[PDB]
Amino acid sequence: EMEKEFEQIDKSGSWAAIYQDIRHEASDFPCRVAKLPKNKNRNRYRDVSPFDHSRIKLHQEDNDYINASLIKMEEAQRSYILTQGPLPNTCGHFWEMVWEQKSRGVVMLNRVMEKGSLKCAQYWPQKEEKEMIFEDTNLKLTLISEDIKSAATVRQLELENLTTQETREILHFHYTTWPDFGVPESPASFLNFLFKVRESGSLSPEHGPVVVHCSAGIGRSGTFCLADTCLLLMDKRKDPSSVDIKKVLLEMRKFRMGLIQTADQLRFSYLAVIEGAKFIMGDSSVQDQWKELSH
Ligand SMILES: O=C(O)C(=O)Nc1sc2c(c1C(=O)O)CCNC2
Ligand SMILES: [Cl-]
Ligand SMILES: [Cl-]
Ligand SMILES: [Cl-]
Ligand SMILES: [Cl-]
Repeated sequence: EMEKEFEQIDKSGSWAAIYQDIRHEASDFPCRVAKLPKNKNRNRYRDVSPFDHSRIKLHQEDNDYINASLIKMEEAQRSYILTQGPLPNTCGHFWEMVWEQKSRGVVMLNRVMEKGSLKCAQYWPQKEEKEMIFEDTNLKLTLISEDIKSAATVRQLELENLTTQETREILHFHYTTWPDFGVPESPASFLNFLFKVRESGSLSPEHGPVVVHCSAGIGRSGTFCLADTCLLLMDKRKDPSSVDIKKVLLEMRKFRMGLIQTADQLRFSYLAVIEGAKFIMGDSSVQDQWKELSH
């Protein structure tokens, strides 16, 4: 069981050693496009790059590069796009990717300002009457409505292709209480947010992959996607013991480097899957519990 391995690792203080073993065994694939000098200002961090084989290509012949990776989980049959927090010059690229990939939801796990620094550009409008037009990619973005709660904020956005005048509704899920290089306040808070994303239908295979980002698109984003995939794999087999989290994380790291950035984030993802398992196996009352101590 996950639970017995957790107790063994905790009793033996092995999380830092377990986590380093994952870093050592993780896939190493080339990132030549990301390292091209013409793409230097499209990367937020020089040590965070998408692999060539899984990177999302923009559908422009100018420069198709965005720091974004397609995580295609074959057995779980769920895909995610993990990307960095957009830069002041890549906000148009970001929404171009959302359009071209037909994404229904965007999951944001960071704040714009964290630890006195700007970890993400203000890539969505904060006021209904002040829409954003991204001239380089010819898209218009309008805040439709906003539902703010203690731990998370859900926004409805309208994305319009100004070339064709098509409009789409994008759901923006913003978890606002997850420190950079840290963990959420509780598993219950994290799981309450995750199931809000699930219930929205944004993860449905009828849509394009959900776009998930933090500042770099690996740390908090990797924790979020690992827990969702492990809970989904449990769901398909209705069998918690068939899910090996370390192997799932290593499978995900074939598609983007550095997913989950600290040993405590790995420990928390165990906690989230173990606690979320109670819902997957048929105890739906655990959901209102999460909302009850999500306050
Ligand atoms: O936002 C996250 O959860 C995340 O992965 N952040 C990361 S990963 C990462 C950095 C940061 C950062 O935000 O400073 C700095 C350079 N090395 C890798
Ligand atoms: Cl490389
Ligand atoms: Cl913010
Ligand atoms: Cl700050
Ligand atoms: Cl920025």
